[PDB]
Amino acid sequence: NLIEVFVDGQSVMVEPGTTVLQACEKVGMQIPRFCYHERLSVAGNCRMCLVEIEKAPKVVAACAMPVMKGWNILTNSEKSKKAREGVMEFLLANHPLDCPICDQGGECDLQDQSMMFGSDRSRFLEGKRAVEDKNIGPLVKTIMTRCIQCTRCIRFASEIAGVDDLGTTGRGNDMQVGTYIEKMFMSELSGNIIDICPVGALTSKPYAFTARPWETRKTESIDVMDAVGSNIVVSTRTGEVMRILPRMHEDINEEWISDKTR
Amino acid sequence: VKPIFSRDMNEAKRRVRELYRAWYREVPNTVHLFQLDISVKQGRDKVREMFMKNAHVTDPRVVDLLVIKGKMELEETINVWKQRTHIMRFFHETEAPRPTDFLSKFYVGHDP
Amino acid sequence: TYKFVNMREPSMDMKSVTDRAAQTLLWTELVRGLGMTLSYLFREPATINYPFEKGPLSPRFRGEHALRRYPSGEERCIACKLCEAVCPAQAITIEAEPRADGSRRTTRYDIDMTKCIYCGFCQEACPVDAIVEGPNFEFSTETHEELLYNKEKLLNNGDKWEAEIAANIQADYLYR
Amino acid sequence: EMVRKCDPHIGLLHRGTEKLIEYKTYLQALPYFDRLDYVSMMCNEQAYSLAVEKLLNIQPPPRAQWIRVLFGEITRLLNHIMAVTTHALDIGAMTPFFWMFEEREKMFEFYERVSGARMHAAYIRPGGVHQDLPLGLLDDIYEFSKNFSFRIDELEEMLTNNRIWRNRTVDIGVVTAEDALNYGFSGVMLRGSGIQWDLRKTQPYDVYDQVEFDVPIGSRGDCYDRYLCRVEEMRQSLRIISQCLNKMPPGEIKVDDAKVSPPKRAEMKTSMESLIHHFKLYTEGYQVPPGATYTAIEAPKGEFGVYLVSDGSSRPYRCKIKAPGFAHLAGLDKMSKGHMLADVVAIIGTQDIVFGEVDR
Amino acid sequence: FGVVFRASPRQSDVMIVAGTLTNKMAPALRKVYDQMPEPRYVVSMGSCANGGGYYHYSYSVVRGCDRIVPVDIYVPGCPPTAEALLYGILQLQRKIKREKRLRIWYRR
Amino acid sequence: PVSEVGSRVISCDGGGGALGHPRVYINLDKETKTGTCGYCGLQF
Amino acid sequence: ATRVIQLLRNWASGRDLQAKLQLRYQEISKRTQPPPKLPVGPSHKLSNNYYCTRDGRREAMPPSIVMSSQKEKKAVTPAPPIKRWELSKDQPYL
Amino acid sequence: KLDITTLTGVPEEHIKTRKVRIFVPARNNMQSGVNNTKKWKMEFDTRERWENPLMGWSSTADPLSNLVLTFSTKEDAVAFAEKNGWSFDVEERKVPKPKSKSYGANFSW
Amino acid sequence: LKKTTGLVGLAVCETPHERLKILYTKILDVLGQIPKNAAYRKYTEQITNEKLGMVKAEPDVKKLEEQLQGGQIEEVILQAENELSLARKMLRWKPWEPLVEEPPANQWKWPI
Amino acid sequence: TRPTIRPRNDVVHKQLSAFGQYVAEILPKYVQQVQVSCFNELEIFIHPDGVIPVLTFLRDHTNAQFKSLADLTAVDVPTRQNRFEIVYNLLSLRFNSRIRVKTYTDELTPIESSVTVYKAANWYEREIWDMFGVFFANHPDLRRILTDYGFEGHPFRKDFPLSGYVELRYDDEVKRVVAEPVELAQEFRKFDLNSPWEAFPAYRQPPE
Ligand SMILES: CCCCCCCCCCCCCCCCC[C@@H](O)O[C@H](CO[C@H](O)CCCCCCCCCCCCCCC)COP(=O)(O)OCC[N+](C)(C)C
Ligand code: SF4
Ligand code: SF4
Ligand code: SF4
Ligand code: SF4
Ligand code: SF4
Ligand code: FES
Repeated sequence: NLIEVFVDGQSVMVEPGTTVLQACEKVGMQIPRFCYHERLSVAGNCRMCLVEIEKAPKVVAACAMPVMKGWNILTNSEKSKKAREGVMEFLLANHPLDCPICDQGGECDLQDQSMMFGSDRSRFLEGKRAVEDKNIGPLVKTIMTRCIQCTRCIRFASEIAGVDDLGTTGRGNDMQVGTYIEKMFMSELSGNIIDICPVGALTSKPYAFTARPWETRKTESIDVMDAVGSNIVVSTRTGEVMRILPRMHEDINEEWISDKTR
Repeated sequence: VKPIFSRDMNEAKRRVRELYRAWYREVPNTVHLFQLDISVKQGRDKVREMFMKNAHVTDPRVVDLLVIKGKMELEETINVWKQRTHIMRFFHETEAPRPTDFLSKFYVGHDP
Repeated sequence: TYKFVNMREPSMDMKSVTDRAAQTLLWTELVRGLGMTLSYLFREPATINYPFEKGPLSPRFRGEHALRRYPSGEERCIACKLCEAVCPAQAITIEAEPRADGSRRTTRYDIDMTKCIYCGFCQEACPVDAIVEGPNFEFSTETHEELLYNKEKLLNNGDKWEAEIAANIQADYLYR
Repeated sequence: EMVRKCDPHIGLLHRGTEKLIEYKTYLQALPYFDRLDYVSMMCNEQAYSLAVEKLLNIQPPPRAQWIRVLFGEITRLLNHIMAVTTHALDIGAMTPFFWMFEEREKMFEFYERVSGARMHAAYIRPGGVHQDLPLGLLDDIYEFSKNFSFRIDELEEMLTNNRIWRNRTVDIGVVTAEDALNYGFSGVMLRGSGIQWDLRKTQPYDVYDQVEFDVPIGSRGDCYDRYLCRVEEMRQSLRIISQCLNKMPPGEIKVDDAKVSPPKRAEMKTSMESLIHHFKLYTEGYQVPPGATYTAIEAPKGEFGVYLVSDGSSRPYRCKIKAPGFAHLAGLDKMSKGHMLADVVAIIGTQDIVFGEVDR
Repeated sequence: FGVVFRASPRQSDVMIVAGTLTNKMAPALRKVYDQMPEPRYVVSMGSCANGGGYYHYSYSVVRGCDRIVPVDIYVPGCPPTAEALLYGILQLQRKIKREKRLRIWYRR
Repeated sequence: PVSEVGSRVISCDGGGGALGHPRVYINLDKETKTGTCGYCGLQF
Repeated sequence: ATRVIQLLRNWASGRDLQAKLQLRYQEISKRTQPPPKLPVGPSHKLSNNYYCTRDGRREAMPPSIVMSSQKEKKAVTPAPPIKRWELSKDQPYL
Repeated sequence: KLDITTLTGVPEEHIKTRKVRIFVPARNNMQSGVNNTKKWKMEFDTRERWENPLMGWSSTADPLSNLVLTFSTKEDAVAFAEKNGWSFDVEERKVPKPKSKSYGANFSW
Repeated sequence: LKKTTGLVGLAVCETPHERLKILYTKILDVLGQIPKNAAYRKYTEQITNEKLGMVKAEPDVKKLEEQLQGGQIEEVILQAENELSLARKMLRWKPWEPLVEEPPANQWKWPI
Repeated sequence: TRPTIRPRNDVVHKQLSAFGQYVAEILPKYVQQVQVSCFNELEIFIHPDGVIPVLTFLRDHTNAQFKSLADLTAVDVPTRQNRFEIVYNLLSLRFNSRIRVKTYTDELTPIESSVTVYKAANWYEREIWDMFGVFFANHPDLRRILTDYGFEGHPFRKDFPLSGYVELRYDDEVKRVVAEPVELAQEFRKFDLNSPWEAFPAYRQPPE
C-alpha cells in the first residue's frame, strides 16, 4: 500500500503520504531549499521550495504537501522557475555585501542558490537594513544582518539541544532570531549550530578568518575524545589541521557532533 | 581476443633472449662511443639486472609489449639518441642510500 | 574573391624581350633595391635614448605588484584570499589571522615573481581593490631569493608608488 | 652535402600543457593559449572563446565581435610580418627585418594600450572581450594603417623582384595539391598548391559575413607562391581593417549574462547579486554543460583547432589542441627529400612553423 | 650599447635564456654552457625559467634555469618588456663594473 | 581616524566611489560602530 | 628633415616618402582623454527581465540521436555543394 | 588479474607501500547540497609534508598526493585498482535512511 | 583546349568523355558483383547512372562541369577513380551484415 | 531569447541528421550510433576492429569525401570496460562540412594504425603512443615524442601525477645533469572548486 506519483514524467511508486520534497528526493532531483531540514523539522518560512502542480495553478511548498493520488509535478516548469527567482531576489534584497569577509564565503548555500537560480541583475535600488550584534558565548560568532530568518537554529535548540533560551523576537522587519536579553547561551550542542547555520550569520570564532573552504583537504575518520566513535570530516589547510566537522552516520552521530571534540 | 605478438609464453621469452643478445653485444660499443667510464662489466650486469626486474611477469600479451618497450631503448643508444646523461641515468649514482631495514628507516623519517 | 598571385606571364614582344635581357645583364631591380636601402639611410633613426628617454606605455599596463593603503593610512587587504583562488600560476600564498581589534587581516601575504605570469587576474579579482598591478616594470635583481616578495615588501612598493598607481587607476577605472 | 632524410625530433619544448589545463578552471586556462602560437597571440584566444561559447550556447554583443575580428586581423599582420621576415633572415636578407619590426613594435603599442601588456594579451574572453578599448585608440589605428602600405610595398620591392631571392626560392618545395590534402595541410600551405579552400569564406564564424576581401590563391606550390600569399594576405587584412573601422557599432562588449561574464566594478561594489556572481565567477568559476566539440578558425599559420570536453564541472575534462604546424612539420620530410641542405633550411621557413605550437 | 647577437658560444660570452625550459632540452643547455669561454655569464629571463613560472608543475619542465646553470642577473617578466630587459643588461654591466679580480689577486 | 557621528544607520564605502570597499551599512549612533575594512566607526 | 636631403631621398626611393614619413609618428593621438561614460547593455532594463528567458546555458540539450543501433530510397549530400568563387572582380591578377 | 605494473613507469614504492581508499564522498555538512556526494572516487593515503625552511611553504615529497578519480560504479573501481595491482580499502555507500515528516505532528497537543 | 589545370597535381586531360565512359562502366561492372542486400549498390548505382546519364547527355565540357555540380570535372574523374578502388574494397569487406558486435552499454554514456 | 542565446539553425541539423541516416544505411556492419550533437556536429561510432574499413570509405566518394584528418584525439576515462577512447575528426571540402568518427580500446588490445586511410596520421600514431599505452597495428614506426628519452610512464593517463615521478638537476661531483625523485617545493595546492546543486536538469543521469 503505497501511492503512485509522477515526478515530472516518470511514474514512481512513492511511500504513502510523504512530502513532495521527499518524493523528488526519492527520484533524486533536488529542489532548492533553506529552512527545511531533515533531522530537524519542517517549516513554511523561506518559500524557496515552491514547485508547480501538474494542473493546480498555484505552486506549493515542496516540503509541505505530502504526495498522493498519482500527482505529477514539473520541477523544471517555467512558472516554478519564475517563482524561485522571485523569492531569491527578496532574500538578496538585504543580505549585506559581505562575501569577501564573511567566513561562510566559500560554500554558503545562499551563494550557490543565487547562482543556480537567482536572476543576476540587481533591481533593488534602496537601502538595506542592518543591525547590531548580539554577543553569545566563547564560541559562536554571531553577526546577524546576514541573518535570513529560516528559524532553523531555534528549531535546532528547542528540538535537540533542548534549551529554548534563544528564539525569534519582534515582527515584520526588525524581527530577529537573536535571543532577547544579554544572557549567554551555553550548551553541549552549541557547537553544531555553527554547522547548521545556513549562512555566515553564525560562525565559529576559534576557526574564524583562519581559512577558506576551497583550500582545505577533507579527510574522513572518527572522534577520539569520546569512545562513542562518531564519524567525522577533519579539514586541513596543507600540513596542518584547520577545522573539524561532523560526518553523518546513521548508527552514531548522524550529521551531528559533540562539542568538546569540535 | 586479439594477441599483440606471440601466442602463449615461451614464444615471447625467446624474443627477450634475442634482445639480451643484442644489448649485451652492443654494450662495449656503448661504453666506447659514449666515453662512459663505467666498468665495462657493470653495464652488462646492470642489463642483466634490468632483465631481472620483470623476471616474474606472466601475462600473455604484456611480455611482448615489454619487448616493444625494450626495443626502443637499444634503438636509441644505437642511433646515439639519448646521451651520456641519459644512459648513465640508470645507475642512480647520486642518490643517498636508503636501507630497507625497519629500524633503520624508523630512526630516519616518518616513513609511510 | 579568390585571387591569382602570379599566374601573370611575360610578353614575348621583342621590345619586352630586350628589356628583360637588358634587365638580366644590367641588374635593374638589383640596383633598385640597392637604391631603396640608400633611401632608408636618409630617414631619421627610430631609436629612443634609453635610459635617458623611455618608451611610451599605457594606463592599463601591468608590472610590479603592490598592496596599498586607504588614504586613512590603513591597509586595504582583507584576506578574502581569492587572489590565491584565481591566480593560474597560484603564485600567491596567504595565511590570515584575526586582528586584536577583530578585523580580518593577513599574516603572511606573499607572492613570488618566479611563478607569477603577470596576467593581471589579481588586479581584477580584488573586491576591495587592494592588490594592484603597479606601473613599475623594472626590478630585475641579482638573487632568486629576492624575487619571492614578502608582504612587507609589497607594502613598501605600495608606499613608493602610491600617487602614481592612484593616478593610473584614476585614469582607468571607468573603463572597468 | 645533400640531405638524404631529415628526421625531425619535436618535443624539445614540450612544456606539457594539456595535462595542466585539466586541473584549472576555464577562465584560468585561457592564458595557456597565448603561450601556444605566441607569435599569433590573439587568434588563439578567439579560437578558445568560440570553443566555449558553442558549448555554453551564448553569443557576444556585436561590438565585441568587431573587436575580435579587428585584433584577429592585426594579429594576422603580426604573424605574417614575423613569418616573411624571419624567413628572410634565415636566408640572410637581414635588413627587411629591421624595417618591419619598427612597425610590429607600433602594433604592440596597441596591445600595450588596450590590454596593458605588450603581448600575450589575455583580453579575449569566453564571454566576449575583457575591458572596453580606450577612446583615443581608433584614430590612432587609422593613422598607422593608412601609412603601413608603403612599408609593405617597399619590402616587396626588396624581395619579390630581387631575383637572387627568386632563384633561392621558386622551385622548392612543391607539394601536390591532393597530397597536401592527404597530409591535412592547412591555410597557406594549401593555397600555394592552388586549391580554393579557406575557412573565413567557407565556414565564417564572425562578422566575416560582413567583411569583403580577396583570398589569394597560389599556383606552383613553391615557397615563392606561399610568400606572395603571405604578402597578399597582409594587404587583404589591411583591407579588412578599413571596413571594421567604418562599421564599429556602439553597445556593450561583455555578454549581459552575469552568470558567465563578471559584473562591472562600479556595479559589483554596490549590489548584492553582482558581488556574489563576481565572487563565484572567480572562486569556482562557471560551469559548462557536459559535451564535446571541435572548433577551428583561420589562424594565420593555418586553422587552429580546439577539441574540448566539458564534464559539466567547472574544470574542462580534456582539451586536445590542434596545432596546424604539427601536420606541416610532419609533411616536411616528404616535401624535402634530396634537396640541398640550404634549401631544407628555407623550406623549414616556408612551413612558417613555430615549435611552441608543435610541442603544445 | 655594443651588445651584438653572435651565434656559437666560442665567440660569445653572456647567455640569455629566454623562454620556458624543458627536460629533453636541458642537457644541451648544460653542454652549451660548458663550451663557453671564461669569463662566461648567463641571464635567466622572464618568469619563464626563473623557476618554471607558469608551467611550474609539469613533468617536463625543469623548474628554474638555476638548477642547471649558475645564473647571474634575473629579469622577471612574462614576457618581460624588452625595455625591462634592457634595464636588466645595463644592470649586468653595473655588476661587471664591480668585478675586480686584479685588485683581489694582488691582495692574495 | 576619529569616529563619524550618526543617528543611526548609515553608509560606508571607505570613501572611494567605486574605489573604496563595497558599500555597507553600519548601524550605530551613540554606540561605537562597524565596520568593513574602513575603520570609519560611528561612535557618535 | 631638410629640403637638401629629402628631395634626394625621395628620388633614391622612387616612392617619395615625405607624403607619409611613416617611420616616425610626429604628432599622433593625445594621451589624456575625456571620461568614458560608456555603454549600458541590452538587458539592463528593470521592467521585464527574466533570466529564465535570457539564459543560454540552460538551453543546452542532450545530443539528438539516430539509429542507436546498439539498442526507392534516394541518395543525399551532407550539404548542397558550394559554388565556385568569382574571381576578385577589381584585381583579377597580381 | 590483468596486472600492468611493468607497463606503468610508476616506481615500485608507490604501487607497494601505500593504499588507495575508494569511497563515495560525504556531503560537506555546511552545505545542504547533495550533488557532489555521488559517484565513487579513488583517493590515495596521505604521506609526509613538512615545511619550507624559507617562506614557510608546505614543501612535499610524495609523487602523487593530489591525485583523485571519479567513477560510476564501485565494482568498476575495485576492478580498476586491481588492473593496476593496487591495495585498496573499499567503503560502503552510506545513503541516509528515508525519514517520515509531518508539519501537523508538531501540533499533536 | 584548357590551358593550365588549376591544381598543381591535377594534370590536364583532353576529351574526358571517353575516359568517363570507361569510368562509369568500370564502376557498374566492378560493383556488379554486389548482392542486392546492402543499400550501397542501390545509392551508388543511383547517382552513378544519373551522372553517367549526364555524361551521354553532355558531350560539351564547358557546361558539363556546370552540370556535375563539381568544379573541374577533371578532378572528379579521379574521384570516381577513388570509387573504383572503393568498389575494389567493397566486397573484400563483403556484403554487409546487420552490425558485427555491440560495445558494452556501460560505456558511451556521456557525461561519464 | 535572441540577443544572447545562439540561434542554432534547424537546416544543418536536418542535413546532418539525414546524412547520418544515409551512412547508417549504406554501411551498417559497424555504425553503433550516429548521434548529432545539437550544435551541428555529427558523430558516428565504430567497433574498434572496424576502424580502417569505415575511414576508408570515409575518404571514398558517395558524399564522404572527408579528406584530411583534422586530428587523432585520445580521450581517457578510468571507468568503462576499456578506458581509452580514440576520436577522428574529418573534413569534406566541396560540401564544406565536418564529421567525427570514434571508437574505444583496451589498455592492451592492439588496434590497427589508420595512417594509410587518412594519409596525414603518421605523427599522431607516435603521439598517442607516447601519451598513452595504446598501440596501433601496421604502423611503420611508433616511438617517443613529446617526452624525454627514458621517462617511461605515459602521461595523460588521467591518473599519473602532473609532477611526474622525476626531475633533472646538474650535479657537480659527477659533473652531469641527473634524474632524481621530485622533492617538489610549495606542493601543488589542489582546490576543490566543484560544488553541490546540479546546474543542469536538462541532463543529469537517472539515479538508478
Ligand atoms: C663593342 C661591343 C663590346 C661589348 C658591348 C656589350 C657589353 C656586353 C654586355 C655587358 C654584360 C656584363 C654584365 C656582367 C654579367 C651579368 C650576368 C650576371 O648578372 O649573371 C646573373 C647573376 O646576377 C648576378 O649574380 C648579380 C649578383 C651580384 C650582386 C652585386 C650587385 C651589384 C650592384 C651594382 C654595382 C655596380 C657598380 C659598377 C657600375 C659601373 C645570372 O643570370 P641568370 O642566372 O640568368 O638570372 C639571374 C639574373 N639576375 C641578374 C637578375 C640576378
Ligand atoms: S556567506 Fe553570507 S555573506 Fe558570505 S557570501 Fe554567502 S551569503 Fe554573501
Ligand atoms: S540563526 Fe542561523 S538560522 Fe536562525 S536565522 Fe540567523 S542564520 Fe538563519
Ligand atoms: S583580494 Fe586583494 S585583498 Fe581581498 S584577499 Fe585577495 S589579496 Fe587580500
Ligand atoms: S599576477 Fe597575474 S598571475 Fe601572478 S598572481 Fe596576480 S594575477 Fe595571478
Ligand atoms: S614568460 Fe610568458 S612567454 Fe616567456 S615562457 Fe614564461 S610564459 Fe611563455
Ligand atoms: S523549505 Fe519549503 S518553504 Fe523553506
